[PDB]
Amino acid sequence: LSTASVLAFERKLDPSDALMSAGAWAQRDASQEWPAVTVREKSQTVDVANLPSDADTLKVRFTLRVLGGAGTPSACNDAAYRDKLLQTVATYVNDQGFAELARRYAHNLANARFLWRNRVGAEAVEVRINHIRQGEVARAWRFDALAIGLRDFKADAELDALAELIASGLSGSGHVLLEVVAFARIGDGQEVFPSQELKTLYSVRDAAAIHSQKIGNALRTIDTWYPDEDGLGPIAVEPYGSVTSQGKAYRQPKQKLDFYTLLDNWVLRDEAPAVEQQHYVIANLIRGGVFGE
Amino acid sequence: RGTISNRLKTKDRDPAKLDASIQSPNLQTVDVANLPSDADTLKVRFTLR
Amino acid sequence: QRQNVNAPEVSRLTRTLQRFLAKTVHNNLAIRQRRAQLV
Amino acid sequence: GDWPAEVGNRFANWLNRAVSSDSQILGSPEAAQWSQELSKELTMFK
RNA sequence: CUAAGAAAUUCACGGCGGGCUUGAUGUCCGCGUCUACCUGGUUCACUGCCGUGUAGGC
Repeated sequence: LSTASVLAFERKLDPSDALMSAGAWAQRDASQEWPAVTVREKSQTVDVANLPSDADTLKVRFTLRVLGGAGTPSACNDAAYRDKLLQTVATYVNDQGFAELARRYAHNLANARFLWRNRVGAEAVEVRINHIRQGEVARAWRFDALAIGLRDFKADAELDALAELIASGLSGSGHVLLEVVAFARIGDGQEVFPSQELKTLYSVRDAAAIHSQKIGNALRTIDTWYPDEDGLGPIAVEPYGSVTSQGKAYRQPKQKLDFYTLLDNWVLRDEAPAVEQQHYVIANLIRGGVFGE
Repeated sequence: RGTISNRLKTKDRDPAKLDASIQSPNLQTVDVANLPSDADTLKVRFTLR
Repeated sequence: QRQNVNAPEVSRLTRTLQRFLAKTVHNNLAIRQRRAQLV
Repeated sequence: GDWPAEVGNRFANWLNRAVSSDSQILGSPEAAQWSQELSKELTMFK
């Protein structure tokens, strides 16, 4: 009949803080003892994180758990709204499962978009994704991140295999944890761009790193179904789909394509189109958030 | 630094500012706890009398 | 006073609230802070 | 429970008709917001 | 066009003297606070063939 006063969706596709470490190209195989890059200060005064002078390659590394059961909220206030939401996500996956969203997540893990600023000036990027079964490597991938585009979604055998593995983890048929390690050729003594704190760069234990929410924002840029002119490309799935650095807000609620109007039409009165906005609202609840009255 | 992703308390006409604008970020400070990068299991220890 | 028979800061708050939401300077957090303060 | 929501409603209606600048209309959602604000601070007594 | 119309109160002082409030006490029992986030639109920088000579150089 109505929406609950409190509604909480927990995070799926759980990332970690991407630890960064310098190294040389063609040494990506035995890249375990690689020294982590640290933040220095210079001339009011600012922070800067470069590489060591004998290293032409950055390597970031983070572990991504995927959870599954994304349509089950962690908090509600009425049982009827949770039953209706579970029925809508259940008939979503019974019409078509996680085949488009898992393919786009495998794309955003294939092209190293979690390299936020380090990707745009990189000569060659290689992403290695290891599916850690018990404590060892079960299936290992080796993706050309620059050959796979940022705004076009290709078709490939290995990428559809990664899409099927992320789909199996997202449906709940298996536990999926992926060690994702990206080698980016940037140059000798070039500058890396970790996440900046409240200019102070973020670090954990004498090691510059990217935040977990920045990596979670980067692999979430899959939204291509919105009334923009063609040329923007994929944006991240936020409700009232915003780019606060650009100062614009696509799917503003005067147009009826935001997350909340599509949710309260797709659940409370059974109204959404065939493929596009259902994928948008399901990816938005895959992200998680706080909704309600 | 998040985005304003919540229910808006009123429509486009708003004389007295209740909700934030969507074309504007929001800054928060949160507490987080992670394992170290070389430690992959959590140990929870408690006594029970 | 008799035994037989005989016989404004709220307005300041309302006036400064009206004069505050009359004008706008960039419409940021401090405006909503002062509005919550006055209410 | 008859008093607090109605007292917050009529207080916010008083504040609606009292505070109306050159931005002329104030409106009903602001009335509900100030109504529930005073209603929480009145049901806080017990 | 006023119960109108007018009016110097003025001076000084010793409040002193003393004192047991006493005992005693059982606050005592519970608890899920959750949920998601890009600090980025910016570091006007070491020099030097320089011209310190307000334009001049990677």
